[PDB]
Amino acid sequence: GSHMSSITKRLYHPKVIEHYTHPRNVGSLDKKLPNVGTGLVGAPACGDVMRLQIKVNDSTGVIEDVKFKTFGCGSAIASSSYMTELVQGMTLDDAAKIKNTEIAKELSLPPVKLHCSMLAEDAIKAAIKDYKSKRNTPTMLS
Amino acid sequence: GSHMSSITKRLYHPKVIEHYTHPRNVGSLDKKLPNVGTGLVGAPACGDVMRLQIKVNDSTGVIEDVKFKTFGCGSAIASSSYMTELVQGMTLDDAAKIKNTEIAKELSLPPVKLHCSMLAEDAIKAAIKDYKSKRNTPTMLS
Amino acid sequence: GSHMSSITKRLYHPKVIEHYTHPRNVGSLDKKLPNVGTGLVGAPACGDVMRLQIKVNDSTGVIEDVKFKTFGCGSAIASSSYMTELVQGMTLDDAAKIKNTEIAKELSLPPVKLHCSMLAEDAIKAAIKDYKSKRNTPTMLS
Amino acid sequence: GSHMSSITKRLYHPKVIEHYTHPRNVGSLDKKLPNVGTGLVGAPACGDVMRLQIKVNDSTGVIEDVKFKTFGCGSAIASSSYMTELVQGMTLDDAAKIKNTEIAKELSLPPVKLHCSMLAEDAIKAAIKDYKSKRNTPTMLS
Amino acid sequence: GSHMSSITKRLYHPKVIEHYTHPRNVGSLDKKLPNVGTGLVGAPACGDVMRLQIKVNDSTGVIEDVKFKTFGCGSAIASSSYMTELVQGMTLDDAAKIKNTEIAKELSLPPVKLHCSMLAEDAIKAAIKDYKSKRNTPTMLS
Amino acid sequence: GSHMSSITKRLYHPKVIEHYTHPRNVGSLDKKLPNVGTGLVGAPACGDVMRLQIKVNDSTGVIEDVKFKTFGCGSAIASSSYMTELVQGMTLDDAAKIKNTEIAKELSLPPVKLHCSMLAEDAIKAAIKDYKSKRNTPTMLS
Amino acid sequence: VESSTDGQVVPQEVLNLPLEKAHEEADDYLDHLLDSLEELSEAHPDCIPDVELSHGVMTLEIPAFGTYVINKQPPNKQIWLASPLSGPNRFDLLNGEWVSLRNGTKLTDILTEEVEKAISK
Amino acid sequence: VESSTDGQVVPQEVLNLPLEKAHEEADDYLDHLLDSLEELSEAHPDCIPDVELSHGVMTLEIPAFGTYVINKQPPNKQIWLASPLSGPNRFDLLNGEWVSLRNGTKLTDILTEEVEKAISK
Amino acid sequence: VESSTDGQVVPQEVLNLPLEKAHEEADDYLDHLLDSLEELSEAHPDCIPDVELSHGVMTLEIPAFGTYVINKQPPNKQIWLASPLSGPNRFDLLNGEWVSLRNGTKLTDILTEEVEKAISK
Amino acid sequence: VESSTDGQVVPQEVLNLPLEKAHEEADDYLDHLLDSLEELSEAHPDCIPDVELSHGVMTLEIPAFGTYVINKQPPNKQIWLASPLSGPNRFDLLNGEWVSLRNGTKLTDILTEEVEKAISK
Amino acid sequence: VESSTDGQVVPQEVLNLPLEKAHEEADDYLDHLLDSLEELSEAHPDCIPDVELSHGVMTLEIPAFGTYVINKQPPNKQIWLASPLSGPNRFDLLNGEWVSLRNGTKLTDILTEEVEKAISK
Amino acid sequence: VESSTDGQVVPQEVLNLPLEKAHEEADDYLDHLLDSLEELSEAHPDCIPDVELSHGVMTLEIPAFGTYVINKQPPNKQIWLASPLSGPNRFDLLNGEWVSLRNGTKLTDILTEEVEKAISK
Repeated sequence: GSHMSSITKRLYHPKVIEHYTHPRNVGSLDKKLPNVGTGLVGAPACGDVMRLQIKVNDSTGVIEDVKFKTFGCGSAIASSSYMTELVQGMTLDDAAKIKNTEIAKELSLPPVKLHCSMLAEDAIKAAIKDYKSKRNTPTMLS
Repeated sequence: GSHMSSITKRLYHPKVIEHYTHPRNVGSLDKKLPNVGTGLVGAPACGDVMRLQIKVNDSTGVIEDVKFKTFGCGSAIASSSYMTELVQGMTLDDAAKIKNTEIAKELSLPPVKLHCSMLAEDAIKAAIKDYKSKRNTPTMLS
Repeated sequence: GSHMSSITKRLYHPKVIEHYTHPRNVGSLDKKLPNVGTGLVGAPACGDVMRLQIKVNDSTGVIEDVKFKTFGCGSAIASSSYMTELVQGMTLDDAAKIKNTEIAKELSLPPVKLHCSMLAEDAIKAAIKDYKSKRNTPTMLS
Repeated sequence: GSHMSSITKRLYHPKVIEHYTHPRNVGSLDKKLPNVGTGLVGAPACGDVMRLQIKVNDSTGVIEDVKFKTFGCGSAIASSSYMTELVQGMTLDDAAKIKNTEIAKELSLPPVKLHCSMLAEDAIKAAIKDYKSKRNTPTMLS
Repeated sequence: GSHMSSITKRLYHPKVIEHYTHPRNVGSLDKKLPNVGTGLVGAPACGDVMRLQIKVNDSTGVIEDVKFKTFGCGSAIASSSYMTELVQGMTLDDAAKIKNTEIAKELSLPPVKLHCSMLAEDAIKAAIKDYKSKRNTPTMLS
Repeated sequence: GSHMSSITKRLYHPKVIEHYTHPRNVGSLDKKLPNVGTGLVGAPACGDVMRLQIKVNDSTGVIEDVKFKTFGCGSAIASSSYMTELVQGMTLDDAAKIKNTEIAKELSLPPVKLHCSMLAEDAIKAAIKDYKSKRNTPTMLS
Repeated sequence: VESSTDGQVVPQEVLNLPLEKAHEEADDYLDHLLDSLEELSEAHPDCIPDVELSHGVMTLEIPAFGTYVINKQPPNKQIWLASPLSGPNRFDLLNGEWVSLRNGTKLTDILTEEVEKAISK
Repeated sequence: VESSTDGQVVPQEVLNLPLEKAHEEADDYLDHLLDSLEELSEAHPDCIPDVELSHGVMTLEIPAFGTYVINKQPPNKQIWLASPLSGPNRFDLLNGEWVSLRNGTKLTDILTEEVEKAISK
Repeated sequence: VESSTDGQVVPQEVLNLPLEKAHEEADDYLDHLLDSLEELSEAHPDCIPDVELSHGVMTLEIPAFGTYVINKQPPNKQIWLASPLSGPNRFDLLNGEWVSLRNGTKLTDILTEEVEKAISK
Repeated sequence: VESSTDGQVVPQEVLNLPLEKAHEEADDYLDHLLDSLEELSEAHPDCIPDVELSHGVMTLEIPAFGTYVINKQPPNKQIWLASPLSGPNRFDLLNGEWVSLRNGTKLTDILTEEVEKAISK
Repeated sequence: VESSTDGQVVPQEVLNLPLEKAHEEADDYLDHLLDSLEELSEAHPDCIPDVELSHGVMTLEIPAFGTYVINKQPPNKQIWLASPLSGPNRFDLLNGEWVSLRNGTKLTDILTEEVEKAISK
Repeated sequence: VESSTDGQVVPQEVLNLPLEKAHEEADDYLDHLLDSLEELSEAHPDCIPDVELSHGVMTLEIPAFGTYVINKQPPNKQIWLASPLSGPNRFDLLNGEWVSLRNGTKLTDILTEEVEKAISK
């Protein structure tokens, strides 16, 4: 991808960071209040917190919806978008074995070395693990 | 494996650290002033700090003397002592060669799965490499 | 096998230092104040000369700087540029084992020992051997 | 085997030894006078003593000059002489090869074994090791 | 290995020959006056001395009696004792059983090396060789 | 090793250079008057020139006569002489066409070089190749 | 008991402390090599064919700016880096990284360089 | 920090949070077994007299009590367990670690428990 | 100075100046290594309760710290030391004694440390 | 110039005198062939994804111009070049380069025509 | 000019500059060794009675001091050249030449030496 | 002083004390025979022009009276002997050197005498 956009234009204006968060000012700022209990991953030293939240139809095993949070680089937004599209309409099988290559490929030809480029891989992995736990099956998880 | 004797032994009453501070405790304590610029390593996650200062005859490449600082556990002092005794009168290469099972053998019976019992390997490697670097050869550091 | 770009246009870039000076030619020119003191190579059969001046941390081993003088083909200048870039910010060992089919590939084609286009291999090797004397070891020099 | 030739007479009484030292006899004689901190070897039973003083260019590792003292056997005078001629203008490495060959040939009628007649084996080993110490690369000495 | 004891006990206080000799020190004492010849070996560098005196029944080639002197290490007294006991009543050449090998084990546990505080090896070899000379057999002596 | 003389004594007086130059110096001399267009060679900064002039019986390529000029070392004359003897009365191919070895043996102890004291290989190659081109056979030449 | 041998033991603060980068003695390098192999192939402007590994053999593919193979050579003169233009140069392990007995030190720097000279032009 | 994959790349604070170990490259099994083996080696001062590594083949001397030897079988289900303690078992991967095909549980768990059950009394 | 040669020849001193350790060339080293271990151990059966030395393999049973085993590595980088300390360490000659292809450490000296640390604790 | 005659020794001439050059046979001819091949290759009309000379067997994947494959024939007119546009030929020395005994021309020349036409259009 | 670089090009000022001793591979070393042998042969009416080059053998004969003849030595290190006085020491590549893994001693020079000591005494 | 098995301990007077002829093994004897040949070879004007030690075949050359070679006999009365005068003989042991069953025969003395007669006359 020549342009994800990497820069992210127009009227963002510094990444999707600002656009998402908010609340402005308010002097009571902090992440609150609902959460669905799905996977969350974030490094404060890397400045990006990613959260993929799946919904899963138990009966067909199909990922009904999956929506994302992207923080950090604006390059990452496009990867997150495209992955969630693919994953929806696709079974649990697809939503597992999470790449790795997928994140790398979207941005450019895969470098085969990605240090804190995206935590998106981790976010979704946490999410499906959580799903398996709650429905009871930690032996398919291990 | 037998008692060295271990931690809070003897007549200190608790370990090396308390006895030789100056100032105790005091929660504002500082270590000053001369240092020799040799290796420094410390993991406060594992609660230990070690500083080995070698003195080296650069003619024969033999350790004239080596003294230690041990912060960690009272049992750890015994390992630092035994090594410094051994290492003196032997070559720079000989001074190292510490790892896992050896550190464990010194401290009692090895589990050989140990996680950060001691820093001594990092400390000594640093000290001998530092000497060679000051000598103006950096080929043996790498 | 792509443009440098150094298509010998307009007359600005062939050949860098020579073009800057002021006076030209003048057939009694000497390069001064700057001197070599490290790698020197030149083949005045085709009128190409290269002079690399390295600076090397004694303790770190890291190549702080290298400067390339090229009095040769316009295409050749790029080969030097890319190599000096690469070597800087990377250790001593990077400088070491430089062939001779890195620089040649960079110009366009890999053949070893180009006739009047690659003096850059010879230059770097000379410079680092010179440094080995100043390192104060003759063991690895031979 | 061939003649040096050495008269080994008269009033010495035995061999070269008297000419070098000076004061003669005197039964209170001392080892004197120039020294450069290089090797000294002597066996008390074979009556031989050798002192090789090297001068070494530290910019190439080349033996500039080497002068000798020989006390003892007539063959040993030739051993010192021929090796010292050869070694100059040649590196450290060359000196060690030349001395080893020189000891085995000089005694003549090769019985394989070591000899005390020429002390040159011990004397060069001391010199090259001493050189490394002063050159400050003791790690590669050992 | 076990306690003789090497030092002091049982009321020697040094060695086992000093406790019968008298004259002490005296710095003018010697081995005098009748002797059986046999193996004798004095090490002045290691400072230990051992003297095995065999008596031999000529007809059957059997050791009637064998006594020892041990000077030096306290550990060596035990090796000498046990060997001299054993070899009596057995054919001498077969009986001795010594390369090295066995002497080292007796001392404490073998270093699998010649200790240099054991001279019993040179002593026994000499002794059995001496017996063959007197018995007038040169065929199996060499 | 032999002397032809290789100093080419006497009243020449320095080598075969002054023998044919004659006139001395003169700094205006030229090779005159006729020429046959055969091989000529000369290597400046070796201080030698050789010109072999062949006559060839056009049947099987037998050399009817060949006379030479040698300028250079006295030793150098010997290759031109000896080679011209061989090729006369026989075909060129079976008495020529040897490079390094022919030159090496003839000068004295083999250098294992054909450069540049004796030019004789290059001199013959030029002459016989030129001949062959005119002959109109050049598909077994090149 | 604790966690977990051999790399694992460190506090994870060892990425600025001096420790062995990784020894072999026959297992580590082949895995490391594979990771490196994939990495070098990709991100070039010119076409790079797919690297194919057939067991006991390995081809590294680079664009038509020259290409070398990486193979093991049996005991003595191990792991020849047969370059078509420069010939083979042999390396015997010497300091936890393969060091040529015909040159300076470290194998990895050669691979890095020649590949990035190709990515460039 | 950058390079290569996968353990090396992480920022070292996503460790606690779910990650994938990965084969890296498939030698993997030997390394994991070695880790387990080291735990077994010591923590008993009265048992486990010798652990032998004889390159590819692997002997583990264990004192009076049923003795088992485990080593890597050449690919055909690549672990063999020799045991007159509960008889043979065979293992295949089910989630990137070996799971018993006749107990339904990883090999490492059996070893840990069985050796340390002795250390107890 | 005469016989046996090159050792056991003296003009009333064994040495007075250093002498580089020779090869001579395969067997000598194996004898030296085995000797070093045994020498260090001696007068104590606590450190190592028993040793068995077969032809071509050395076992040292210790249940008091685990076990390292010594065996000969196949041609090139000869001698193999397997130690649970850092895993197997491979050595090649570089000074007329076997020097580690990790940092450069003689095996002889590693044996020094490990045996006497056992006698200690 | 001292060593090594005569391809590394010059008194500044012999590059203007007629004397035979090259030949090893095996290494020198291939090396020269490669130099010529790569030099000719530049400014190709369509990208060349690779040329690999693996071990005296060469695959040259060129979708731009001729798809000749050069290999080494076993003893009997050693070397093989097959040119897909004028067929197979085999070459043996006659002038100090491999020369066709089916034409009377060198393999070096075949590369010249077919490659350099590609640069044109 | 062109070809073949750096010994064949004519500026004649690129030959006094430092450059690696060989670039391919074990051939150059052997050539240098033979070259020394030819050089050595003259100036002896006896002390060299012929040098013979045979497949997998080199004979330098010296009957005026006795001699040994060398042959290939199996992998690990190849070919000892160290004369009786210090016993056999095998030789391995270390940087552009075969250097014994003890000292700076190189094999070609040891043969050079023994022959010119003969002229001496 | 310390080291080694046996009689290698030098108190500076072990050279006048009796000690066993070999401590390792059969090779010692062979080394002595070779050593003697090296000493003998100098001081022959044409009597010995050749001595090459091959791979267990040793040639002694006397062109002026004829000669024979000595070699190892396959297992069963190991080491061959040759003479034209007294015919061939073979060996066993009686000191670990060789036997003297018929009739006082040692290849060290046989060679010694015959070569040194040449130095004489």
